[PDB]
Amino acid sequence: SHCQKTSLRVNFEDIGWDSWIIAPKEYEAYECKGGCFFPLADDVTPTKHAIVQTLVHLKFPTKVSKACCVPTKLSPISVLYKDDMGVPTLKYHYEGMSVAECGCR
Amino acid sequence: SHCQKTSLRVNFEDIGWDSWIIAPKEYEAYECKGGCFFPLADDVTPTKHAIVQTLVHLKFPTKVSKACCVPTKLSPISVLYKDDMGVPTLKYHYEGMSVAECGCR
Ligand SMILES: [Cl-]
Ligand SMILES: [Cl-]
Ligand SMILES: [Cl-]
Ligand SMILES: [Cl-]
Ligand SMILES: [Cl-]
Ligand SMILES: [Cl-]
Ligand SMILES: [Cl-]
Ligand SMILES: [Cl-]
Ligand SMILES: [Cl-]
Ligand SMILES: [Cl-]
Ligand code: NA
Ligand code: NA
Repeated sequence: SHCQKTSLRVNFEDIGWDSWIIAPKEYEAYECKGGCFFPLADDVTPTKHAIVQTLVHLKFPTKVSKACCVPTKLSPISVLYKDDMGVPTLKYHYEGMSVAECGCR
Repeated sequence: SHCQKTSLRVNFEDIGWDSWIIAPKEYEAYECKGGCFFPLADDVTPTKHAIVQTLVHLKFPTKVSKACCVPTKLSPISVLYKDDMGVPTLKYHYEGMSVAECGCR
């Protein structure tokens, strides 16, 4: 239905990061999934440009794409990584790794 | 090619806003168009979650969508609008109406 946060468990080996991220093996990154269509749910905050673009898409669907459901706020995680020197070091707040909020943009 | 700002001229009559926005008739809203794929251009700032999701999409294309090219910063415009009382009033900075920057999210 509407744009919302859903589960996405990410494995660092599968994306080629295990050479440098020791632990954890996986983490919950989440993803934003769903449509950007009218009517909109009242528990989410849209931008005016996303509203305008969605309306323009309705009138000219071949020429203008619809707004996209994307992460609008991100949260950090902690990773145990391999530094340039190669020693296991803790990165306490590795920013931007997990979805906090979703929204149409 | 890559995610970038392109022209999108929006007509308020075409989107049903002319009942309340008197002037201007049209304005340059811009849109964000292009792909979110590796390698990425060095004149843009990606988020870690968008990078991770794009990598996961490559490994599992049917299960996880790619990051989306969206506006990451918006600019205001000035509109002459019809207030509840119905008198033409200037809104000097109507926020969020035009694309300032694009990015993969
Ligand atoms: Cl609505
Ligand atoms: Cl939204
Ligand atoms: Cl806005
Ligand atoms: Cl803490
Ligand atoms: Cl930290
Ligand atoms: Cl790259
Ligand atoms: Cl980007
Ligand atoms: Cl980030
Ligand atoms: Cl000014
Ligand atoms: Cl204002
Ligand atoms: Na069309
Ligand atoms: Na797949």
